[PDB]
Amino acid sequence: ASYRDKKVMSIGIVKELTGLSERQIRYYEKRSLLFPDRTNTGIRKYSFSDVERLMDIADRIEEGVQTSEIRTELAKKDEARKMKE
Amino acid sequence: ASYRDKKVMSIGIVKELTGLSERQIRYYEKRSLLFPDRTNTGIRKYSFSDVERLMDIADRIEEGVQTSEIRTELAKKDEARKMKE
DNA sequence: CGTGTAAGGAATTCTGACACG
DNA sequence: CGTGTAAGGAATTCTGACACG
Repeated sequence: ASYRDKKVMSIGIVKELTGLSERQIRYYEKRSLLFPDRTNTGIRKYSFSDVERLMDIADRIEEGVQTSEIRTELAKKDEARKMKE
Repeated sequence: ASYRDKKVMSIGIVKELTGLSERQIRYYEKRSLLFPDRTNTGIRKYSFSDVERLMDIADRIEEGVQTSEIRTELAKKDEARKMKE
């Protein structure tokens, strides 16, 4: 849970965990699909929940959904999550 | 659980999480107190369980226990863990 | 014993560009 | 649209040494 949301992995490990390239991972963030934190030196840090978020994103893109559509879906899920709490 | 044991953090994040220097973290490993994995390029990777292991180590060292004594205690705990499973 | 620092080398990540389309 | 690559710069980690004790 806390382990799941703590931003502690750099992009290289995420790449290995998701099978996504750095290009893809940074692009999804650029498309406001996820929000990694940044060390004070500019290095992006991801949590396990981010990794899972990235895999769901990749799956949707596989089924032919544009990032914009994915952003809408993600927004609903995020809102929904705030409800179950 | 799986999140807890997956080796995914590099030493910089561990330092920030434990408050230990790189010197201390690498030394404890050298004293066979923990076993981080290594990327194929030589970079040590730690899991959340490692981070907690490191904090317990630091606490024992605080109470004046030598690394050798800590290694014995850790060995028992590891053996005990294999029992509760 | 345990931990601090200086020192160069290797590896990682960063951004913006060029490319295809 | 989404993703690949080349390109230099900044930041990270690595090991072994010197230091105190």
